[PDB]
Parts: sequence; structure tokens; C-alpha cells
Amino acid sequence: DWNYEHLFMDIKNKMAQDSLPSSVISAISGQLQSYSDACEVLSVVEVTLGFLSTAGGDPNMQLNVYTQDILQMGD
Amino acid sequence: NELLEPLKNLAFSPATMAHAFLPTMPEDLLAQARHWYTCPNGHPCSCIDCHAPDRTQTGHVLGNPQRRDVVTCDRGLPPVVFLLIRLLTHLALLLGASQSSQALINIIKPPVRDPKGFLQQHILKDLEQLAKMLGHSADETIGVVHLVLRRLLQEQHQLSSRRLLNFDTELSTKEMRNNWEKEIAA
Amino acid sequence: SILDTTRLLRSCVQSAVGMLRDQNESCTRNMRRVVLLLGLLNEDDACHASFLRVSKMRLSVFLKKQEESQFHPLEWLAREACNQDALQEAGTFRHTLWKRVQGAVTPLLASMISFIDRDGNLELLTRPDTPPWARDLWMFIFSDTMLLNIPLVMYIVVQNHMNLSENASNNVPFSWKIKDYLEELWVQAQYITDAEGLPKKFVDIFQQTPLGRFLAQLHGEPQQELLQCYLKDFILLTMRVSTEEE
Amino acid sequence: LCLDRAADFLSEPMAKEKQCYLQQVKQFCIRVENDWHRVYLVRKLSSQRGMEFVQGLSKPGRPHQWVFPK
Amino acid sequence: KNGKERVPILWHFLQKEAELRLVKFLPEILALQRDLVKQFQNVQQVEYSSIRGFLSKHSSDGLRQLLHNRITVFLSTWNKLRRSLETNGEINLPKDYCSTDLDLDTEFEILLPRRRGLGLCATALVSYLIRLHNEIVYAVEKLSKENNSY
Ligand SMILES: [Zn+2]
Repeated sequence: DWNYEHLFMDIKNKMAQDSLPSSVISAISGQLQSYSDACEVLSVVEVTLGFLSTAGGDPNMQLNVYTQDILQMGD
Repeated sequence: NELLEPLKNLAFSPATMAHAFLPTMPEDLLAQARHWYTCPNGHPCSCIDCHAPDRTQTGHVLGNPQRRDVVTCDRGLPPVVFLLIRLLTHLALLLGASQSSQALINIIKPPVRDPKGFLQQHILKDLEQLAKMLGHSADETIGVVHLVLRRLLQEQHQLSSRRLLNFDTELSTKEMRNNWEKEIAA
Repeated sequence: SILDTTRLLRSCVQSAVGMLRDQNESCTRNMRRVVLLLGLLNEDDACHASFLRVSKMRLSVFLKKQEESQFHPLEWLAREACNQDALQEAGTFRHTLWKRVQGAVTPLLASMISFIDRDGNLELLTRPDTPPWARDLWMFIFSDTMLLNIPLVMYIVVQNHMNLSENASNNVPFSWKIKDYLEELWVQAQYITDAEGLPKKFVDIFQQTPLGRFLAQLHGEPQQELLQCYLKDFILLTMRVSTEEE
Repeated sequence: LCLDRAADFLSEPMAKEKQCYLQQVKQFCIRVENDWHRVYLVRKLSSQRGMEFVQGLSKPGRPHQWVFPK
Repeated sequence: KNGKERVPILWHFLQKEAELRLVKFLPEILALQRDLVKQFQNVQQVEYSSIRGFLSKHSSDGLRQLLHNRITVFLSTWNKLRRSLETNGEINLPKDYCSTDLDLDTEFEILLPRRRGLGLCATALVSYLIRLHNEIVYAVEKLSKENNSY
């Protein structure tokens, strides 16, 4: 039942958002020839969405740097 | 006098007053003052609980007479005058109950089985309140009620003309009732 | 052993913290909680070891209680093998199972973190200037299952009682629980006693508790410092204060 | 003020100590013979309940006939 | 004696006295609701049938009797003000809620001041009391000529 919409509105209020460039879309589309890998990536995106919605962050910060350094979300 | 007609309808022809507004009622002050806002789905908000940014009644809505400890008037009338108006209303309602009980059972909310007794108890509580307010003996209080009724009997030949009576004999609305209250008080 | 629970906890820390929302709207809290938990969840010093052990124990307790409300809790592996959605999401069976255990543990870990880290508690474990008595009392309370009653739950709101600032911490571990416990013992002594004897009866009742005996073991200067910290925490729990001089 | 308190206790349409007080008032009214006191008591009752209640209390077979003067 | 102009504070106070006397309870009612929130916050299902059951679980004598006393205060205040809340209060309330008196057999949800369900009643009372206090305070400001609002 998670109301993702509220999280999205909170984030947009806290930070800026932009659409994916076609290049990134094609790259991820090519790389993600597997449902499992998609789910893994989406789980990382969901955790990031939660943290950003609460705290926030630099819209230009790379997502991998944010997850690995700040969230320590390795492993 | 046309001013009496509403009360007379209560006494002799209560069936008409079924959907009529009676001075024996409070109003929704919230609708009249036009803090808590409200969401589109209906929950208050001073968004919260969703994350998205008339109560006035007809008929006799006063409940058990035992609760009637004090009299309050929001329409700017003095408590004493509102009390007397309400008492006249209860007398008319008792007359109507004598004419047809079912009509009063329909008009009374929540419903009741003994309109006559219910109205008697309300009248007694009215007298107790009058006594507390003015500070006169019980007999002097009943005398005050008779004096007011006498004034109303006299103030017709002098008040049958040159009047500004913005009310209908059935008090079909809220403003008609308020206006009748003000004229009576005057 | 069968499973490396330490690693599973460490893997679920980020998701659990991510489930926590605060009243005070202290944005930078969750990140610090993540850092603190990843630091504490170790077997380096005995404090970290005991924190990890008590966490694992309380998780086992919550899981046992939840299991006792369901049929055949041993068949969980089988149930996972019956969930094609979980299989295809996970890829391998081992990973399906690992994700299942992560999903089970994340809510309960989040709840427990909401309880322990109410105002700023966890800083006391990490701040090296924290006196020994503070860490000892922290772990004593966290280990107790009837003093720190944590009810099960099936967004999580961290009930901040103080209006403390960022990165600040309550001067005494679990001051809110100690206050509530002492008020309960007060109510009980009051109704059991007359206006006289209530002081002595209340002091005795407290001294006979585990917590009272523990604090009784503290002797000398540490005990004075303890009382001072509780005074400050007590005020902040009771009264709103505008300045530190007040 | 004592007579007022008795008048209130009587005006009610059921406790022992209040009855003790009413009995002491009865003895005081009978003993002192300043019937003015009873006049005030009667007057107070009329204020609260009305003249008919007092007339009823004057009738035979009543418990409060002491309220009245000779 | 033309009190509205000559004495506005006395006039308003006398008008609302019946209800203003009940403003004294609000510390206790607030504490009750705050403790109930503390207990039930983060809880999803609420399986308590009534107040009598809830009390029976909190059967420790001191705690049982303190909760009972507090709930009694709340129920008394509600019973008195309910017919006022039905028309005034800025929070809409179905007539069924205000229609009858409450007792220990009443639903427990009435005590939880959520924005939906019977808990609006717990909210409404807390709001309507506050209104009375605030409103009379405004009158003093209107006669203070100052801005001491804290
Ligand atoms: Zn809302």
C-alpha cells in the first residue's frame, strides 16, 4: 500500500528532478536483460528515494557515490 | 396579530410546522460566521492523514430537560428574552400535543413517547431559570409570564399596522425564524 | 553456523533506517543512524558484541511471537519455493531465501531502532567521552525485556519527546523509560500506601528492582554525575526550556 | 442564614445529619418563642416553592407543621 | 447596564462561564490523549472492544484507577459539551456521536484523537476547549491595546 506519491512530492519539494536522457535509457535498457537485475536496481532506487525524501541531497550528486559513501549501502 | 400565527400553528395546526424552524433550537455558528481547514476527502487540517492539501436542524432539538442548566443565546438576544420566547414556544407545543400527539412526536428530536410530560418538564426548567435570572419568587415569575402574554394580547390593535414583518407563518427557513425572534423580543 | 545473522542485519540497516521518520524533522538523522549502526554492529569490543547479541535476541523474540500466530512456521522455505514472483525477483533460491529473511527482519529492526534511538541515545554508545556508567546502563536497559518492553508491529515515527537540537543527545540513557518506570512505581506506592510512608516505600520498591540494584552498585563520583544528568533530562522531559542558563 | 439552609433542605421534593439540623432548628424555633423566625422561614419557602406548597404543609397529616406560627 | 460596551470581558466571560469552567480539565485530557498516542503510536490494528476491556488489561491497581479517573473526566466533559459540539466547533461530527451519553461500555476509539472515525470526538473536545480560552484571551488583547501575545 506504500504511498510512493507522497514520497515523490516530498522529494520534489526538497530537491530538483529531471528526466533520464535517451542515452542513459538505452544504456540501462541494454544492460538490464534480466528481471532479477532490474529488481536489484529498483530496490537500490527505492532505498535512495526513502532517504532522499527524509533528508535530501545534492540533485547533481552521482547516485553510486551517494549510496556507497553516504548511505554506506555496499555489500 | 400575524406575529402570533407561528405559535398558533404550533398549538392548533402543528402538522404544518413539521418542517418549520422553532426558536427552541440552536444554529450552526460555523455556517453563520462566513482555525481548521479541511481536505477534499473530509478530514480536518490546521497536509496530514492523506498528504493532499448545514448542521442546523428543524423542529424541537433540545433534549432531556435535566440538562438545561443554563441558557445561551448566540443571536444577540438577552438570555431572558430568549427564555421567554422559548417558553411561549413550549406552551404552544403543548397545545399542539393536545391537538395531535403524532405531530409533536415527529417534530421532537430525538423522538419521545410522552410529548405532554416532556414539554411540562421543559417549561418547569424554564421557570427555574427565569427565577435564577431575575431573582423573583416563583409566583412573581409566573406573573412575569402572564404579563408578557398580556402585552402580546394588547400589542395587536396598535401593531396590526405599520409593521415590517419579514417572516412566514410556517417559519420555513432559518432567517424567517431569526426575524420572528427579533420582532417578538422588540 | 546456519546463517550469518550479523551480515543480514548490516544489510538491512539501510532499509530499516529508511523506514524511520521523525517528528522534529531532523533531516540529517537517518544518515547518522546508518553510520552509527554500521559501527556498532561488530564484535570488536565487548560493548559492540553485547549490543549485537541483545539485538539478535530481541529479533528472535519478535520472530517467535509472530511465528506463534501462523501455521507451520517451519515450512517457510517451502512457501518461498511456492512464490514464483519471489523466485524470479531473486534469481537463485539461496537469494530468494536471503531476501525473505531480510524482509522479515527489516520492520522489527526499524521498530527497535525507533525505541533505542528516541532522542539521541545512540550517540552515548559512540561518543568516546561518554562515561562508563552511561554505556553500562545503556546496555543494561537494552538487555532487559520487561523494563524496555517493545511491542510488536505488523513509515515508522520516532517519538521524540525533547525538542533537542541536531547531534545532541539525552544526558542519561533511556531517560524517558526511567521516568515512566519511576512514575509507575510512584502510582503503585501511592495507592498501596497513605500520604505517609510513600517516600520510604517508593524508595524501597525502586531499590529492589533490577535497575535500582544496578544503580546501587554505582558508588562515589559516578553516582553524583548520574544524578546530575538525570536532573537535566528530567527537566527536558517535563518542562520546555529556552536557554541553557535556565 | 440557618433558616435559609433549613428552607432549602425542606424545599427538596434524605440524609440523617440534615434531619438532625432540621430537628435542631425545630427545637430552636419552639424554645425561643420569637415567632418572627418562623415567619421568615415561611416567607423563604414561598419564595422557593410557592404559597400552595406551604398551604399544603399546613394541612393535617403533615411532617412540617412546626414551620408555622401558633 | 449596557455591559457589552462598558464591560466586554465580564460580558463574554459570563456568557461562556458554563463551558469555560471545563477548560481547567484540558491539561488532564491532553495528558491522557498524549499517553494513549504514545502507547498506540506505530500500532496498526486496535483490538480493544471497549473502555472496560482496555482498563481490565491495565488492571494494575494504581494504573487501573488512574486511567479510570482520567477517562471519567473525559466522559463527563464530553457528556456536558456534546450538544454544543454538535453545532459549534469547526469539526463536523455525525449526529449519532453527540446524540447519546457515553459510559465505560463505549467504544475505545472515542478516546484516540485521530482525524477520522469516532476519534474526531477526542479531537473536537480538545479543540473546542482551546477555542474558548483563546477567544476570551482575544478580548483582553482588544482591551489591552498591546501585543503581549506569547
Ligand atoms: Zn489532511
